[PDB]
Amino acid sequence: HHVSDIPSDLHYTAEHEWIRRSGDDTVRVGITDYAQSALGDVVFVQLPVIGTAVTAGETFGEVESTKSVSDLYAPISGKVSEVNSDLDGTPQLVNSDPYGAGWLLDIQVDSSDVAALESALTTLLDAEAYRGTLTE
Repeated sequence: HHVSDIPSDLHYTAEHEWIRRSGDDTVRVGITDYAQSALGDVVFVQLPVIGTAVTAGETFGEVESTKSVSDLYAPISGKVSEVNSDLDGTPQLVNSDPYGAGWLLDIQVDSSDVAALESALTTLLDAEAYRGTLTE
C-alpha cells in the first residue's frame, strides 16, 4: 500500500480536489493522488469551457477511468481561465502526475464578481485536514 501524496502547499476539498494558488486571482485545480489512484487510469476528463463562470461546489466536469466516473466540482467561485489541454491526448497525466502536468483547470477570481481568493481559500482544507478525511 502506497501512502498517497498530499502536498503541504495545496488546499483541498473533501471530494479530493486540490487547489493551488497560482496568482493573486488564480487557482489551479486538479485531483489528488488519492483520487487518481482510486479512480483508476484516466481515460477521459470532461472539463468546462474556458470563460465558464463557476460557483463553489458546482459540478463542472468529470474525470473518468474505464471503471469509474467522478464529478469534478468548482472548489471556488470564479471563471475557468485555463484547462489542461494535455489531458485530451494524455489523460493519464492525471494519474502519473496529479499535482503537476495532470492539473485540470484554473479558476480565476475577480474580487468584483466573486469572493476574493484570500476568503475563497477559507472554505478549503489544508493538507493535514485533507489527509484526515482519507481512508487509505
